[PDB]
Amino acid sequence: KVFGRCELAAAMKRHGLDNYRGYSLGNWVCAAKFESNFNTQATNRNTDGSTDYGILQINSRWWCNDGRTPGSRNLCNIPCSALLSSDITASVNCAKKIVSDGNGMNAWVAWRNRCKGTDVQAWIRGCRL
Ligand SMILES: CC(=O)N[C@@H]1[C@@H](O)[C@H](O[C@@H]2O[C@H](CO)[C@@H](O[C@@H]3O[C@H](CO)[C@@H](O[C@@H]4O[C@H](CO)[C@@H](O)[C@H](O)[C@H]4NC(C)=O)[C@H](O)[C@H]3NC(C)=O)[C@H](O)[C@H]2NC(C)=O)[C@@H](CO)O[C@H]1O
Ligand SMILES: [Cl-]
Ligand SMILES: [Cl-]
Ligand SMILES: [Cl-]
Ligand SMILES: [Cl-]
Ligand code: NA
Repeated sequence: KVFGRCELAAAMKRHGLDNYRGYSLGNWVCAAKFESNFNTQATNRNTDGSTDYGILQINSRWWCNDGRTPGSRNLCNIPCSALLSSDITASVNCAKKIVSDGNGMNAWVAWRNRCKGTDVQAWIRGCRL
């Protein structure tokens, strides 16, 4: 599924991501935009053999099991394919664990390089919410 911008904002807010660990909703929408272009089916391979999955590009080295990232963790206790669902529940629940693990949203490289410090509230402009 390719979410619309306000559609994703609403879903993220409903699932409790707005101001989760102090990160306002626009931060999360911006992160999803540049991680996946709002596409729940996005996958990308990393150089260490891991893969990033879904709307928030969650990485199999740490967070989910894909069966082909040897020596990795599965800290969200979920198959990585569950992070590709049209329903973002699993991705949000896992993202909450990620952003709580010490580095905040710096876990998302696209957030750090493209969202951090910018006018992220613009990402929810026009949305009812
Ligand atoms: C080439 C490139 O940059 N590719 C990007 C992917 O790397 C990235 O997916 C992210 O992958 C990184 C690197 O593996 C990962 O970051 C690591 O996360 C772990 C777990 O949180 C950190 O370990 C914690 O460190 C803190 C602070 O020291 C400790 O307090 C805590 O105890 C540690 N936790 C554990 C379980 O040991 C690593 O420090 C951290 N490493 C680095 C270098 O930052 C991110 O979590 C991955 N992000 C996501 C969302 O999964 C991917 C993101 O979409 O983007 C690629 O481009
Ligand atoms: Cl957009
Ligand atoms: Cl594995
Ligand atoms: Cl980047
Ligand atoms: Cl915001
Ligand atoms: Na894994």
